[PDB]
Amino acid sequence: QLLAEAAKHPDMLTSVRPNGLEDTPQFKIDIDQEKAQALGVSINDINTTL
Amino acid sequence: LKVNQDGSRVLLRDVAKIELGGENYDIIAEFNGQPASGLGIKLATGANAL
Repeated sequence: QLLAEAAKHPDMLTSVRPNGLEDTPQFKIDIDQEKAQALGVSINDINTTL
Repeated sequence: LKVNQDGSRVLLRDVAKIELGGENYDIIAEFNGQPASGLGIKLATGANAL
């Protein structure tokens, strides 16, 4: 919002840019706690092998 | 917490009241009789007060 606003002042502000990285797609894994305990699998074992 | 062989499940609330509460409940402040909080500030050794 502020970057767009500063773009409306090319006579005052120039090269106003973010000094960082942009958000990116991530791969989320959802471990089902129920089915895990229902198969005799430890969450610790899961989160370590992974 | 655990999945009964019966088929039921036991969750943390089933055995506890879960709420957001202070780390400790020892200190309680009142300003002119009304609820208050705040900071007691100690001057570092040698540092200027003003």
